[PDB]
Amino acid sequence: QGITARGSAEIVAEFFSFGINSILYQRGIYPSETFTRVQKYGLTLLVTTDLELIKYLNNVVEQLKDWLYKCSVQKLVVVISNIESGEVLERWQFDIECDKTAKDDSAPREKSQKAIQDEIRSVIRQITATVTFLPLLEVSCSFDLLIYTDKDLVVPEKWEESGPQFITNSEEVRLRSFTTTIHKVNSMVAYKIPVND
Amino acid sequence: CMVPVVFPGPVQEGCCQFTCELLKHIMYQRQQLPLPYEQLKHCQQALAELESVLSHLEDFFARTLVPRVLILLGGNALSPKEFYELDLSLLAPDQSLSTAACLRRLFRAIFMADAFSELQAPPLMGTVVMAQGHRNCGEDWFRPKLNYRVPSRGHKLTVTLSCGRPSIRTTAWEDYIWFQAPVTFKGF
Amino acid sequence: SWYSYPPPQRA
Repeated sequence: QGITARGSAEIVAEFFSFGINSILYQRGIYPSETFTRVQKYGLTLLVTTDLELIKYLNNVVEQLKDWLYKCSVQKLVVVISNIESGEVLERWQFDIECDKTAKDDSAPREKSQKAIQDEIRSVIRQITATVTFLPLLEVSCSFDLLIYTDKDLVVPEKWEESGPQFITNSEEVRLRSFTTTIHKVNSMVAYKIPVND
Repeated sequence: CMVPVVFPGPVQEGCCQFTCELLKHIMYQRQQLPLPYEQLKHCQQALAELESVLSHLEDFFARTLVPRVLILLGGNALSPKEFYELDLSLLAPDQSLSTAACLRRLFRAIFMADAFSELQAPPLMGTVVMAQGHRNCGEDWFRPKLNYRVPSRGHKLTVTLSCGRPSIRTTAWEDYIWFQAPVTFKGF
Repeated sequence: SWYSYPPPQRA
């Protein structure tokens, strides 16, 4: 088949869905029992069975899909915060690069789903690897999703104006990236510099 | 590739834990396990085999200092498809920093080195665990391998641990020999 | 600019 601009936007949107589920699971944002094991990208992953969250993510993912297609979304951020104070403790950032020319493409692009799938699987393994060094979240936390766009006027009303919600004193490590040939997704996670080691 | 971890202070039960968590991590990252070992702790046969290696590692570290560990996948011990080394020789044989804090320093270091970056999925493989220990330490499960030679192909990573100490003898690990798990851990 | 879409409130 190959890669079209719409095919790519679906891949990426869907990646974010699985990416978010894995963060919320691995970081204990929702209890581990509100998650279920499924097969995706050739491995076993955890996705929510919480009905509100399912609905919420379906809505986000459908919107990202639309924005990615139009090259209207540059950053997707998962902000993890102390439920009491609102202090940001951990902040996962995805940067999205777009080939705006892919709209002019007369053929799907040559990259095997397998190839893309190997890339995504590598990125997800990496996300899993973070449990082994991320500072413990030692208070109860919630999450929030932010996006960054250049096209502000066409953002649906349901999306509220926001700050970037940076951590004051942070450490950040770069994760692997993947590419469809049309969208490239860079990842990283930042977190508050620990009190002591 | 060669990964240093330099603990900002002096670091035994620790070293056993570095070794055991590293083993677990490798097993998952190289897809010998479908989910991290500890998520699996809540198909059950292969987990007992790993439990067994892990528990035997614990008895071995009770018996001797362990300067080097090798984790060898596929092929055989002398000729693996791939292998990982943990080099503990520079650690103190005063510690204020916890095991937890040390573990995350080690694991941050391996992550930042982009270890386990293979794109192609590998097959299920047999994993051999080896470690050096004193010739006289009394080990009865791991088997002595007086003629072992570290493999010259298949190297993936070495993690070298130190903690800012200066001068140990050129002949420090003299009476130390390779021991080798008598059982293989099989990917699933 | 930055925009936020808040997750379901929890009880």
